[PDB]
Amino acid sequence: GAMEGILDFSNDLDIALLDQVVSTFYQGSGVQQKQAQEILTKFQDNPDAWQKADQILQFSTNPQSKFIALSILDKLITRKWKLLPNDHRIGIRNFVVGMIISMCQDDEVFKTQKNLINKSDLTLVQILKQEWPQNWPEFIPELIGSSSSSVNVCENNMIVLKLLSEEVFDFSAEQMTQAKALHLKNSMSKEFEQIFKLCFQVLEQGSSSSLIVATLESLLRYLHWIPYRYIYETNILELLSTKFMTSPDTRAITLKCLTEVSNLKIPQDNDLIKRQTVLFFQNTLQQIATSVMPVTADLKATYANANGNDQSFLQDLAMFLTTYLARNRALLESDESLRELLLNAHQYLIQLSKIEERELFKTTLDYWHNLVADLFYEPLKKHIYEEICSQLRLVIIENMVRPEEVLVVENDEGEIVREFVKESDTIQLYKSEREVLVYLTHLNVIDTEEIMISKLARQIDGSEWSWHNINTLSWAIGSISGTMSEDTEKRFVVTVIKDLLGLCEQKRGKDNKAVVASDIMYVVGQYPRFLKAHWNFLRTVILKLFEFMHETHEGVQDMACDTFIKIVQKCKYHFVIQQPRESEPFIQTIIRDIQKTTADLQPQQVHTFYKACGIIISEERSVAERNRLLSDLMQLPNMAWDTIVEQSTANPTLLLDSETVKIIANIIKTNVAVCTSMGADFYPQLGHIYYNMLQLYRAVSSMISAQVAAEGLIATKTPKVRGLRTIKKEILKLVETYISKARNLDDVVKVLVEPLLNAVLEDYMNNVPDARDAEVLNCMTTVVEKVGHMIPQGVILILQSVFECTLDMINKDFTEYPEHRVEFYKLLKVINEKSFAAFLELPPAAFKLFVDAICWAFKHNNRDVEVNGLQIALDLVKNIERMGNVPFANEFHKNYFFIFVSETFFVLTDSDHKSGFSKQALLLMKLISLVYDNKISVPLYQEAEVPQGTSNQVYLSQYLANMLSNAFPHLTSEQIASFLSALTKQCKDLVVFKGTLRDFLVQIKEVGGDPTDYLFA
Amino acid sequence: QVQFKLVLVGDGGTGKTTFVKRHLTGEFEKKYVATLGVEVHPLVFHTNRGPIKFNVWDTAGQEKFGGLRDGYYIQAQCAIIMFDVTSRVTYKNVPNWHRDLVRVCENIPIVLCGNKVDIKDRKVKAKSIVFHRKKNLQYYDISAKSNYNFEKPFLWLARKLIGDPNLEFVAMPALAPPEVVMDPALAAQAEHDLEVAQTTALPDEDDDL
Amino acid sequence: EEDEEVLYKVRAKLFRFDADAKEWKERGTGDCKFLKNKKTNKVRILMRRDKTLKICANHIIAPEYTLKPNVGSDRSWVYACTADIAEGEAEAFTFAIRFGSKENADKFKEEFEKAQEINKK
Ligand SMILES: Nc1nc2c(ncn2[C@@H]2O[C@H](COP(=O)(O)OP(=O)(O)OP(=O)(O)O)[C@@H](O)[C@H]2O)c(=O)[nH]1
Ligand SMILES: [Cl-]
Ligand SMILES: [Cl-]
Ligand SMILES: [Cl-]
Ligand SMILES: [Cl-]
Ligand SMILES: [Cl-]
Ligand SMILES: [Cl-]
Ligand SMILES: [Cl-]
Ligand SMILES: [Mg+2]
Repeated sequence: GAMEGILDFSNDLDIALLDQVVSTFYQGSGVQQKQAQEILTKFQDNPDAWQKADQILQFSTNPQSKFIALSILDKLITRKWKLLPNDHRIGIRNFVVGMIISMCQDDEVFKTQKNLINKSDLTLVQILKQEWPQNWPEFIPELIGSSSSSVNVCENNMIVLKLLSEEVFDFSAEQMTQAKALHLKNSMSKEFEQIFKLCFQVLEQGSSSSLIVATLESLLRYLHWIPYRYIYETNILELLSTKFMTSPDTRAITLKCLTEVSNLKIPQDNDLIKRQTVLFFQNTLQQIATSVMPVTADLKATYANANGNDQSFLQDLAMFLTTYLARNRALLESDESLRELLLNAHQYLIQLSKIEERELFKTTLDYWHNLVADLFYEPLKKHIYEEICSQLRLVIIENMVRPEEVLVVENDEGEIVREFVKESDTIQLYKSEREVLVYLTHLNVIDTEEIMISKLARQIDGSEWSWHNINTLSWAIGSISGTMSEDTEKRFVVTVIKDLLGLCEQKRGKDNKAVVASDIMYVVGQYPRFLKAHWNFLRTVILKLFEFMHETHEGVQDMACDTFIKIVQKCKYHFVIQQPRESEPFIQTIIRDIQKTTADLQPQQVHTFYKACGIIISEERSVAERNRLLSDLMQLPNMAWDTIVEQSTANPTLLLDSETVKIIANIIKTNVAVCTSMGADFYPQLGHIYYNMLQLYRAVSSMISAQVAAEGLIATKTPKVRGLRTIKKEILKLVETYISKARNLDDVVKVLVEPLLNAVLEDYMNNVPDARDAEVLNCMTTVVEKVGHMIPQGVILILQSVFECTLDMINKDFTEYPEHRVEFYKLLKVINEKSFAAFLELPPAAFKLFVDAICWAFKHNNRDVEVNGLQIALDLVKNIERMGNVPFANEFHKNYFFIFVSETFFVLTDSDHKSGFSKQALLLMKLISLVYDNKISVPLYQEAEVPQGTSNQVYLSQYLANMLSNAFPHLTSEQIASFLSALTKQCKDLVVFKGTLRDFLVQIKEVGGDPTDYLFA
Repeated sequence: QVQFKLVLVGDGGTGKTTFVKRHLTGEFEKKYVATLGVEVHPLVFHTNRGPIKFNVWDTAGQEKFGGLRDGYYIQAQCAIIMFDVTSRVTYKNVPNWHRDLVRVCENIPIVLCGNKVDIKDRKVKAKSIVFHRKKNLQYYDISAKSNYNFEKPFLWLARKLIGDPNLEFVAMPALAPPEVVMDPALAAQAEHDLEVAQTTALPDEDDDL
Repeated sequence: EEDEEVLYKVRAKLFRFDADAKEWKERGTGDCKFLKNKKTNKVRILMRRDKTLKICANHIIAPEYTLKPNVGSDRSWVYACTADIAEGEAEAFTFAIRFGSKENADKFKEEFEKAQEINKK
């Protein structure tokens, strides 16, 4: 339509039309808005659009059009500025400066066009980065001068200076070369006396103007870097800590300034500077107490009400108090006249710690950890904070969040359900709360116990009964395990368990009993020491866990199984032995009762139960009894297995039954589960099922293939095939699990490996892509990892079966077959480490695909793949180097050296693989250092492309000069030459080499980068 | 019905478009189709203080597809900064997005979101995430995939924008549905589509729901 | 909803089939409810998303509709719907609805059919 006219540059720019396009974009909607967007984007990206900028700034009626004109200039200034001749640069400088000035002097524009003015100031700062001070030495003096004649211009110059400080000190590390950041920092530093003088005058001569706020905002940035004498040897501290704290206009920014002041680099030896550090805190706390709120104020309620800026203010107060006190509280701890100030400041933090706001609570909790850790180790300090610590115990006990183990939760309807998702944030918060509360318990174990016991009493009588309150208490009780004496722990733990069991019987309905059960289970699972010494309780605990396995809430059942695991991995010894007063080892009675204990458990909970029994059985070290205990445990799965093995080999038609595959799946999951906890001790049970299991694997494989043939690829999605594949995956999981923990490696090679490979490898190779299980590759990785060195032919065979076919699945795009991708490079990683000989036996065309596969991995943004790709390249180069001066290594370097060098350079420089920078750099360093140390014995150049005598060093430089010249044609030969000179000299010094690479990445995004930047180191 | 401009920024691939699409249609987009410049989408929520409309300016995170960049931020009344807890680079870029954003929008409520917390191998851990503290941003762990805390950013912003901390989402009213008779003049295509739908497998058959 | 009776409630995930894209797209997860209007005795499916509580299904359980299996799932139903008003103006959709369990899916089918018999009167 009409709007596309602005893209035709042969005509003059219709400014009114531009403004319609802009207001259509910003103020419009739907198809018209999106149409305007595409046009505006194309206009902005037109490489001559900057020539229209002056015209837009003069003639447009739309502030957003002028914003966009500056964006266009910004892009030119930061990227192509140094191609422009002097006249254009000076010209653009002049109308940016002139526009800022004229916008500031029209008082209505200064009020109404803040966005446009700030954008002009930023654009000016981009010009300063290119031009100042080398080609604009007068800027700071002229800025200082022009501030005196207009308060709007003065205020706006504080913004310019703020932005300048930010760009030079806060955001230079990524965006400028090391040399240029150093040059601009030095330049700002030399001119700062004059900048501070102007800043200080403005603060003395004014109360709470918009000028004062802008000046203080500028000071906040200066405090990141300025020498401390500007803060301590002037009156600025007194002004910040008194005058600018009273006025609410200046308060927020002042408080941030004072927070940064609390982190300035200061003398430790000087008694006067210490007094000034104390004084500004004294002043600030005074202003807060008298102007904002007293120490007793309910900040929880204030924050909840959310009037004006109260939330941001309380956040900033928290940051100020914690920052200051973590660094300087020792200054307040000895002098008795400073005690009230110390304790009021901490009392403020106590009040802030009651606020209902997770992120703020984490902020204060970090400080409390810092405090209580110090009080735990520093002599004669804890008595000062006794009343603070006592209040803190209450706060933490009443605000405990749910630990990882507690599987029952309270939803929005008000019902108790099993948790849908793990809450990793709240798990971490629980742990941070535990650390603090553990320290607090050591600091006064009597106080902590009394608080907890009386809170429990008010859950018994029902005067404070709630789900929230029984939960927080029980979680707190569990969290402090290990803090009390064995005797104190005995009486405490028995008291709370007895009292919680009393609650579990009293309360009505299935919701309340799920809550109390989860709390009982959390507590007992946290106190294994107590349960070890008191078998009476341990046994009752366990049969109570077995009682919870029959409840209708699945969360209660799940938690019983996990608590059983948790108790068992600490108390296993007390099950393995026949104790006094007992007919038998408790293990053996558990085993025979399994049928009925686990009757109402669902399969996954049953498998956890069996894994727990596996943990117990593995405590028994006499080989005979363990092998038997294993036999006893596995009888129900082995009998199901023995009756299902005979039916499926008497007729392969019964395995069609979907109910039968489910039983088979669960039999193997039970074996996996037990093998997980028993490891090398599982061998007898594995050897019982191994040959028949691998025949079943083949039987299941045939039917999957037949179903795909008859039904098509869509068969892989069906419940039946997914069930059959589950059997294959679980079989693979069992063999992988065993071999990972195996302690008879001769038995693995001689018994397990050959049948495994015959059963799985050709089945994988000869299935269609969608039928191949990634778990095959995972399984082989462990095989190669543990026994690769003992089976060189077996590893060759693994490669032949999986390498070319898996590569073909994963080399069309970066997305398809994600788990194959990941397991593939894990496999090649381990083969390249442990059995590199296998790659030496690949034919030359297949070895070429190995190199292609490695470089393909570099280009992934998937970090599972990327990291393994770069590691393989690095290990490969190292493997080749170890062979020495032999034909394979000489051939490798001629065929592939420059392929690795240029592929590494490509990912380093394309801006789409920044996450692997460190590994890319290390790899590039290794490759360059091979030539620099003459470890390549042959010429890398082809015969008669350079003179005969010339070294690989000289040729490497010319190759790379040429490569970079063509890939980055906007670089001068000089930039390229200096970069490569620096890079080659720094190839033993990783951190410097990386700095030089980073400098190069800055220089390729602009024109006219200084070649001497590469002499920085 | 009052409306508010919301800008959504962050590195490429962090889940900004996925997060918005989840809220618009309920879907979970699995593919990565990089946003070009910006896509604007209306999004209404019903609350106990009436409907609130967000005009969601979902911006591009890839530099090469950035379009107008900070040009999109003009007159935004709130923002979400997105990163990916499986990618440390995306967290290290948060101060850069924040910088560009607040230079244009000096006093707006802003939520920082760490997306992809469903993934087990988490690289940016809870205790590393502190940039929000000094900048007065609200922070949430989120997942567009599992929907963990997916409503929190909008709920927090709605409370800040309306100036009511007890604001809650409420059940939108349910009008009685019609009894439209089926017309054989588009039955053939409607049952063509049904049999195709039956033979296309549902995604993520291993999920709990 | 407060002159309607809850005949049946179940937790579910709803999909709609996109014909152009050729893929199933999720539409909402939450409680699927069968609501019988106390004045008309007409039973509808009403389903809201968790947290936002936005309507993801709102249609009459028509007697003409037939629940059909999905090739990928033993715990899902597919059916055509000619008039759903979740997102405003009445549209036709091919829905799929998945449950946490085959027993939930079977239970849903029983109830869906009973609601159909009710809507015939
Ligand atoms: N596992 C997981 N994946 C997610 C989540 N959110 C998004 N993704 C995936 O990550 C990719 C992100 O896609 P987008 O939402 O397009 O990324 P974007 O931030 O919009 O990127 P640009 O538009 O380029 O700035 C997609 O493949 C999503 O399916 C999440 O919470 N968990
Ligand atoms: Cl503007
Ligand atoms: Cl001085
Ligand atoms: Cl033990
Ligand atoms: Cl040159
Ligand atoms: Cl360039
Ligand atoms: Cl990472
Ligand atoms: Cl998780
Ligand atoms: Mg996007």
